[PDB]
Amino acid sequence: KWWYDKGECGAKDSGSKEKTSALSLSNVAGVFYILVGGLGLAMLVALIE
Amino acid sequence: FSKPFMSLGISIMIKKPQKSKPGVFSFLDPLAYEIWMCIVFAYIGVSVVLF
Repeated sequence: KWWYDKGECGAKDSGSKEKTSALSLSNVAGVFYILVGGLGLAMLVALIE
Repeated sequence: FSKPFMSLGISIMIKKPQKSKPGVFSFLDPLAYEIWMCIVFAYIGVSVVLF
């Protein structure tokens, strides 16, 4: 009564789950980084060859 | 009192959500509306690299 019922925290994170939240750029920024690194590597290799 | 003619009880009233789905705006939902511009910019940049 005085801890679980009186409290303000519902102990069920099973109903009303995570709604549609789009893909962040944090999963995409590291891919952009290796893209730019491969571009610069290819530029320098083409210049020295 | 007489016999009850109409039975009733306690019910739940909600906002009654409809199928409010937009059109062309629903297509560019899942990734972003701003990562695609960087994708097209990297596309034209890699084409500049190839040319």
